[PDB]
Amino acid sequence: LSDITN
Amino acid sequence: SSSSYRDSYFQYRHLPAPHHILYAEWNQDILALPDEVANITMAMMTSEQNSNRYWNSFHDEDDWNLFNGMELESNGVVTFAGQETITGSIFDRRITQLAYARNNGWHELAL
Amino acid sequence: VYGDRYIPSRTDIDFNSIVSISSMVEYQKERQAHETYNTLLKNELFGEMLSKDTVGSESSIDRIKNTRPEITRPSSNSVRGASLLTYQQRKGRRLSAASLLQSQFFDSMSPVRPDSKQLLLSPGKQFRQIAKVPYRVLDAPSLADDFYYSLIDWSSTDVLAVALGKSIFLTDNNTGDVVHLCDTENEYTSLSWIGAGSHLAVGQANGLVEIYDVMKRKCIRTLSGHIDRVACLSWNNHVLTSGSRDHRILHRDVRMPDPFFETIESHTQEVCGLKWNVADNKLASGGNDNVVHVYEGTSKSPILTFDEHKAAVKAMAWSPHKRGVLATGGGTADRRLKIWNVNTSIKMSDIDSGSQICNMVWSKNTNELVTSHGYSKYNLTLWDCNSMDPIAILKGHSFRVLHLTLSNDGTTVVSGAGDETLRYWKLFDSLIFDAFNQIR
Repeated sequence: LSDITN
Repeated sequence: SSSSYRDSYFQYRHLPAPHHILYAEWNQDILALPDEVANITMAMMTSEQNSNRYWNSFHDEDDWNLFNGMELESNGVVTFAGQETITGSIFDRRITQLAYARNNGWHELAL
Repeated sequence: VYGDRYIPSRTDIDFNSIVSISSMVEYQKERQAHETYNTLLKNELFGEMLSKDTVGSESSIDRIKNTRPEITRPSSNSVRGASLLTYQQRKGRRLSAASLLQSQFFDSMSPVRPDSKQLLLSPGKQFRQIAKVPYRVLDAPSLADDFYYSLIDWSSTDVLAVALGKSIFLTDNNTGDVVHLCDTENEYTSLSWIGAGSHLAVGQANGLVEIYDVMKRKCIRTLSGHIDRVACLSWNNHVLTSGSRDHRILHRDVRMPDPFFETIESHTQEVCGLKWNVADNKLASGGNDNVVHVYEGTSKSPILTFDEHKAAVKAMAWSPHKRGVLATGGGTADRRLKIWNVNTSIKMSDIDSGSQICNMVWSKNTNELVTSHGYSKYNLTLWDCNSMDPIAILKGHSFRVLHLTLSNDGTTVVSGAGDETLRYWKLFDSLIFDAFNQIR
């Protein structure tokens, strides 16, 4: 899905 | 006793000035060998690289171009790098001339 | 035409001028960009003294580079560099010849010195290592995060089998989707494939090793032999190898209908890591006993023993490139990556990794290794066994990383961790045929 949040 | 009566070795009278023994350390100085150790001065693995470059300066343009990326494998198969590849067995005279040809010769696909 | 030694001539360059001349990841690229600009600037701004100096061939750029305080051919080997006084230089000029008018002509179109132009036109080395954040991440919610677990596994058909919770899911790289195989009451711990992806050997949490088909999505058979959970699986083209927490080392010959072939119980504590040697009839085993054993074939006798570990160790396997080289991970209090040699009893390396090690992955065309970590830093460590130096470190997992694997081309690598993330990195990239090509 990517777009991994911190 | 008897010390100075024997003359079977280098003694204090064989050297011209007896007082040179005061220094007596210049004998144990390794003199810098001619070419590669000139690089250690600049640096103050690299010294051997400068030795390679120093002895590599004695090339013609085409000869160096041939030997730019030359790698020789143990079994005799030689790979030549073009700046294609010229992988073939060495000890046949034609392969080196073919590398020379594709190096300095002109090749044009022309559409 | 040759100056005397005792009365040298003075060059225009001054005492402090040499003090000036001799003065010296995207960061490396910027530093290289700054250095060539500085070298070009000091080469162009100076050089009038250097132009008056020199005797033949060579260059002012070479003189500056020689000052102490893909490569093209160096012209000459003189390393004189900057100097206040010159002896050889007595003013003399060569007569103009056709080469000189050729040279002054290619100079007419150049606003800078020809030597500086050659330096700039020379190609800088494009030699960098790119080990950055993953370029692709997919979905895998509810991934197991147990220390004795090894779930993900590469197959030649761009196919990944994952034990997500209590069901086995199938991820196809060529399609990018997820396919469900089956599910059962007890959770899975180890995954494996037999043959060419035809069969999928999976270990459960009770040792009930059941083989499930891939294409037909059915349970091929149901085995036993372990009274505890399986930890990892391996095989060499005819026999599957299973290790479990209850010290069971089970080799299963899938030829006959009852695969169970032999058992080995030579360890002192639980067995957690067990990777069969495909090339040679040897086996590498270990676990939480701080003891690594090497067997020959299916025999129970430990041919080699090494006990340098200090805590729970999960990561141990053979390296495909060089035979007999076994890499073993660290522990919670050990954290030592240890590289071993079989048939010679030689310790190749033993280095602190900074965290406990759980899994390893070897490259295909280079000596690059990546190792998983857990319970200490939740990261991944890169390794070079030839020179013993880390290159890059990969982090960013909520739970510990346990599951890793290599791609077909040796470029993509997969990580398994409780964070429900699959991080994909990209680290890498005869006269019989003469008779074939006669007919066209």
